[PDB]
Amino acid sequence: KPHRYRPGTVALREIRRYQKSTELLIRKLPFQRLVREIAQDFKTDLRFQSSAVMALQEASEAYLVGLFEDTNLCAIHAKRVTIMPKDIQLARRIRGER
Amino acid sequence: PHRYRPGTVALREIRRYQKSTELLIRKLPFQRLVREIAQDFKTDLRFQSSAVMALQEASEAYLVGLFEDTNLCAIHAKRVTIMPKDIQLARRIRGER
Amino acid sequence: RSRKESYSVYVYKVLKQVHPDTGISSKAMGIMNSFVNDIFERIAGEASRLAHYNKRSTITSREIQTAVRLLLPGELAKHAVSEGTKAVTKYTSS
Amino acid sequence: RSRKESYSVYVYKVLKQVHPDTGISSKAMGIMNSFVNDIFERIAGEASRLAHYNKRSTITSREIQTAVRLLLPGELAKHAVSEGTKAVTKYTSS
Amino acid sequence: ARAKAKTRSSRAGLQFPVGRVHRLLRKGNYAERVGAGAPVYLAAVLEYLTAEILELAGNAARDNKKTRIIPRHLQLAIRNDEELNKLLGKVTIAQGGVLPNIQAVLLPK
Amino acid sequence: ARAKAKTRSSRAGLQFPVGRVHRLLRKGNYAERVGAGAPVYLAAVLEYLTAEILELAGNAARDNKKTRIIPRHLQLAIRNDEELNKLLGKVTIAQGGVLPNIQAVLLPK
Amino acid sequence: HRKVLRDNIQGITKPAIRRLARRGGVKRISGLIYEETRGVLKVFLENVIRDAVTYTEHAKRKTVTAMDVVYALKRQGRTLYGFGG
Amino acid sequence: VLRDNIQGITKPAIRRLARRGGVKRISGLIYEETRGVLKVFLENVIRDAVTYTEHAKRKTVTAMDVVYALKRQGRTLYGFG
DNA sequence: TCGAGAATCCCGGTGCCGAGGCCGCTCAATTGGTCGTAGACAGCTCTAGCACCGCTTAAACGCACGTACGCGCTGTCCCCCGCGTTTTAACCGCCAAGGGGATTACTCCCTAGTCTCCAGGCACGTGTCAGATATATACATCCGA
DNA sequence: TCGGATGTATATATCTGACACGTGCCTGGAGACTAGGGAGTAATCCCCTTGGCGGTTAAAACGCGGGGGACAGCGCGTACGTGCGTTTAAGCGGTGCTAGAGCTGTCTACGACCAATTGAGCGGCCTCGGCACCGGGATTCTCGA
Repeated sequence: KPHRYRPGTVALREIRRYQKSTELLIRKLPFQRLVREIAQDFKTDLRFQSSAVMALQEASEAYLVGLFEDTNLCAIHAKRVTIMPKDIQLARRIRGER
Repeated sequence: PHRYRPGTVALREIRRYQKSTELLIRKLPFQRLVREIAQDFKTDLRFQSSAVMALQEASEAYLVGLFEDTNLCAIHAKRVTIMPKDIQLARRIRGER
Repeated sequence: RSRKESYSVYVYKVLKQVHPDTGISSKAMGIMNSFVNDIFERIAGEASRLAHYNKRSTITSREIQTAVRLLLPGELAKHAVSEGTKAVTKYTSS
Repeated sequence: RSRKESYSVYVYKVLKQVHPDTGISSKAMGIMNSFVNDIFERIAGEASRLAHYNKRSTITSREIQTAVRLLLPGELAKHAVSEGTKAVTKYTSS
Repeated sequence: ARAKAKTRSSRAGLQFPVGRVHRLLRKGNYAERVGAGAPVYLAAVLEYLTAEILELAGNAARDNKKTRIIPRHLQLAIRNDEELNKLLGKVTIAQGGVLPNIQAVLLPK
Repeated sequence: ARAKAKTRSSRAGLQFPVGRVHRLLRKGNYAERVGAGAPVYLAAVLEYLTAEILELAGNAARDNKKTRIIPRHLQLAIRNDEELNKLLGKVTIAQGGVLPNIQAVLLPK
Repeated sequence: HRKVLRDNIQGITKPAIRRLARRGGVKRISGLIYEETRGVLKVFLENVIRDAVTYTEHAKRKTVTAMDVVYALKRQGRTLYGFGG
Repeated sequence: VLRDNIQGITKPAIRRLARRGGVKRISGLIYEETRGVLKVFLENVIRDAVTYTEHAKRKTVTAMDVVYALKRQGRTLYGFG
């Protein structure tokens, strides 16, 4: 009979691996295209330094990871282990972003 | 006897206090508390009259805003009563702890 | 005896232009004084930092216009920019 | 070709005093450069505002000491104040 | 013979004082020198924002049958706008109160 | 005859430069004039705070068997203190990571 | 009459805390809220008053002015209108 | 020109970000909601950075422009100048 | 409570590129005088902060009752996790072109600094009307039969 | 669905103190003039940004099976809301005193400014050892019988 881990065992192993490393978790090329698309609406024919795109990516990942920390606390407060869209909305409301 | 049902007088009081603008803490007890706290940083201090008024206006505005966020947390857990755990969660997300 | 200065005279003139028949209490006049002083320091501080980034030593109307675009949101910034441009053109023509 | 300046030389001297056998990478040296510049502007800005409230036109060591008490928390402020006082006394004695 | 004096505000068509704003910029330690158009531009923007608030506050005062403007009227004007509420989002107004607002789940069936 | 030159840092017993700090204060538009003791006091405080961070970071580097200090070591030093974490509570450190932390309800029985 | 003060946090009574919560729009309050609220207020007041006394001492005065309180609140991101400035 | 680039932020990448935050179970409607939040964040920062670039009369966004924009919003970043 | 399987730790050997040190050299800090004003100190005037006393009453406190809300337990079902298979595009290395950032010279116009002069804005004084308060309704809302 | 009880909106009459407006005056803004350096413009050099191509493999996308977590429903008990009778201290008006904030006049020492002079710190090379990577075995943690 084949081997299978139970649900939630591989998930905990991945939490430990990613909380120990420091590299970026979004692919470089798709992120660069998204940044250039957004800037078109403010000005045409712009150029970016290489380090400018890196600075934007470091700030964006740090913002999202912090948001997921607060979202997790709201879900536990309601006796759950699954994060839901209403958990994200409550966190952004109290933080004053909305 | 003409007892009202539970929660009917409470809704009446929300409407009355959300329409007025006066201060809700008594003035003499608040002044004593301010003087007690300050004596730990320095002895034999005097206060201007408007200085104590400014402190009270800021303190009430801070607490009323905190109660607004606490109420949202309790509803998120399918309740209508507020509990100390609701206050703790709100202050943690706001970054005060 | 030293004498102090405020914006009460100028605020009252503006009020008589948009509502010719309404007055204002002294407590409300104090709040408007705080508002004008607060916005003045926000704009002047940002324009000061702009001149330092670009190695200039003068604050001109160009630095003021860029600071207004950074601080005011949305449609407020568009209306404020056109007011400032119109006043400078009229002042220069005379 | 213009040449720039940093705090890299001075940071390296301090490191050799608390850990005589450890080095540092270039990425970590860039982070320490940002830290020193950030703290410098926080202290200088607060001391500038202090002189304005009290109608002075000079920034002295008294304004620096009051600014450190406002910004640093707890036991960090106590240790920093004694470091600054000792350096000024030694500089004046010579 | 010297010509008749004339304020800098009158030649710009403004009500806020251009001379006083120029002096405040010079003695605030913002830069080494101040251009001639900077005070005119700044005074016009301050006057525009004052007109916006006073217009909305006067509407609120007349709404509840009053002649004068009190701090409660200023608070109602600010929190009911969308842009003004965003510009003054970290400000407390003394003797202002709050907006009436009750959550829907608290109402009786 | 002029006496031998002597740095202002050496007279105060410091490692951070007193002359450069004095120039930065003069050309930063902070006040009209700068006293003679202000640069000495400021340089000593900056040097003290640098020594605090580097000492904790070196302990972290040696903890996981390394000779040099990398950005991960600086982040571990800062977030594990109580006062340093409060002074730098709004700062992001590039290539720093996070502290390992799992909520207790998520662990298996 | 420099007689000290003690146990003044109890002057913030239960009815006063109830009025503050009604303006925030809450409907039912549990019995352990009152002790919790007193602790929160004390922490807030300590931080503001410590800064105000620091401003008073640097000016070499013995009286806390309304200007001192306004500067301390602004330094913590809680700007207040209506008391000068 | 470019279009439909928000879908380059895939579902596996969003899962890795939540794992670093310590999340164990994710519902299926999270992914579309996260993309909306990121787009709002990037619009605010990039609009400020282009304003700094124009005032200097340049055609290239520098790393210093991005650092100034982040600091204006209370989001200081170390390690880029 | 035990075996089988899969993941993770530990160790030895190889190789490379970045940290650390060394050499010119030039520009910024230091030394030595001069001078004018910002700030320290003494003296004096009068505002306002503190302490006390008697009294009227609105608010705080304590007690009894009952209802509705919080919480624990059960059952079901469908959504989300773990895993194997195929498909796609990210990444790397290497060319090649030129758009634009960065530096240097030159010149002139805009801003600071003085001095005279006069009108705008501040402190004070005064009278009346907008708003606060008491009373007597008129009507809308809640609750049990 | 309806009547009784309670709370609240509305209209009338009366007072009072704060707002709005004169009046005198003084100091800050405006007019006219001069001198110097900050910034605008042209020219030039070279770096670093953009675009393209081909190969390799790691990651993304898809489908499927089933375990467990979310959610609805039910029952019970206790804690919190409502209301009444008694007790406490806040608010108010009015005296009285002196501590200290605020203003004014002298006078000196300290910080700006300028001109020589030289050594500290920056840019540009070299070079070797700390760390990255691969492969093989040991140890541990999970899962079912």
